[PDB]
Amino acid sequence: TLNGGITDMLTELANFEKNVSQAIHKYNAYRKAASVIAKYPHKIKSGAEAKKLPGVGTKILEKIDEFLATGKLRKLEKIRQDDTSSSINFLTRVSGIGPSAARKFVDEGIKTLEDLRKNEDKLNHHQRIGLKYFGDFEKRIPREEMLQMQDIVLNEVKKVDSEYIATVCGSFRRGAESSGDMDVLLTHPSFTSESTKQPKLLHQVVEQLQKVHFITDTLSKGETKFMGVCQLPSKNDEKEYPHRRIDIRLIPKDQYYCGVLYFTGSDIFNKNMRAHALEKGFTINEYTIRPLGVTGVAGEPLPVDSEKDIFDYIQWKYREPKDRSE
DNA sequence: CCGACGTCGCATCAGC
DNA sequence: GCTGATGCGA
DNA sequence: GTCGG
Ligand SMILES: Nc1ccn([C@H]2C[C@H](O)[C@H](COP(=O)(O)OP(=O)(O)[C@@](F)(Cl)P(=O)(O)O)O2)c(=O)n1
Ligand SMILES: Nc1ccn([C@H]2C[C@H](O)[C@@H](COP(=O)(O)O)O2)c(=O)n1
Ligand SMILES: [Cl-]
Ligand SMILES: [Mg+2]
Ligand SMILES: [Mg+2]
Ligand code: NA
Ligand code: NA
Ligand code: NA
Repeated sequence: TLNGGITDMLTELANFEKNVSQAIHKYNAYRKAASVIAKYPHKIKSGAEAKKLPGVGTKILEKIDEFLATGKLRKLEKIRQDDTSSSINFLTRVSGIGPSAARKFVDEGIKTLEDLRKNEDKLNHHQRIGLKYFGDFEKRIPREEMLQMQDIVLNEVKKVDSEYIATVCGSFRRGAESSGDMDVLLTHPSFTSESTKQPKLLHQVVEQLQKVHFITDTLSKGETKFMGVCQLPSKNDEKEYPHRRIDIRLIPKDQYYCGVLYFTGSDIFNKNMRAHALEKGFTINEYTIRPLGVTGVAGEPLPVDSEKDIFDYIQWKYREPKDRSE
């Protein structure tokens, strides 16, 4: 990409701040600057040129000048050499190991893939499954495989109850040619913002997908969110497909547009859009858009009849999902 | 200068 | 058990 | 780390 060296550098800094420094606002700031630079349609010639973009300030402009001049950033050259940061950054690549657990594992002398496998009983359930599929979860999913997965999920959901609607969101809904995982939004007319007239609505779908051996493992599961593992079936003599991460979110049916806006993302798009909502006097979550009083307290939910209704409230022109890959 | 930075589900733990 | 952080994830 | 009041 046009500015890929710069955006990779800022992403690596973002990850350092999240995983090692445990500085969540610096993580978000670096990711915001990387995103706005990734969409900038010119090859950046200087830090000052980048500083014009919102989210790029003085410090990143200086790093961009060092990176343009040398092809490298000394700050990151040193981070790469620090064994503690190297260890923590590896360990946090296991699903379920976050910055806190990674640093505690390092204190205990658990710092390598071999150390983790030797100490499975020091892992919670999520982490144990993250370790099992460590290699698989860094592989990307071709859209062609996403389409096969979509067919299975949609048809199995229809067999449980033809009134379910499952919608694949995430980068797939933004039209990406490959995805890191599969995100499924689920609705049923029995579950609305006003009542839950039938229990186990998510459970029944999960159990059906386990029954046909599509869902293979569970990371976490509650009444409205499933986080787990799935796998396409392979044909005779074929090597098996990698196991994939799957997330299923059951959303009140009358709140589908706020739910599908949220689950379509990207994550940075959502942060930018919700931050703009706040500046406009609204707050948006996956359920509603509500006004803010002078209070600072959220009012009653506003009527939403399309994704574009949400954009309208905050005075944004509509952006199709394919234009939300921030 | 400096307060705010998106919003929330599930797992886990501490305190009572 | 309940409640309220905290961690980790979407 | 950046921004806006
Ligand atoms: N911090 C987050 C993370 C996710 N999300 C929402 C938006 C996003 O599209 C996301 C789906 O989560 P995921 O991490 O799978 O993000 P994707 O957009 O699907 C992806 F592009 Cl990173 P992919 O999963 O395809 O690699 O849920 C969010 O709002 N905030
Ligand atoms: N998972 C879903 C997807 C769509 N829908 C409903 C919301 C709208 O009334 C209707 C329109 O379909 P679509 O917008 O997906 O073209 O589908 C739902 O209730 N649950
Ligand atoms: Cl709400
Ligand atoms: Mg995804
Ligand atoms: Mg602000
Ligand atoms: Na700027
Ligand atoms: Na992790
Ligand atoms: Na996901």
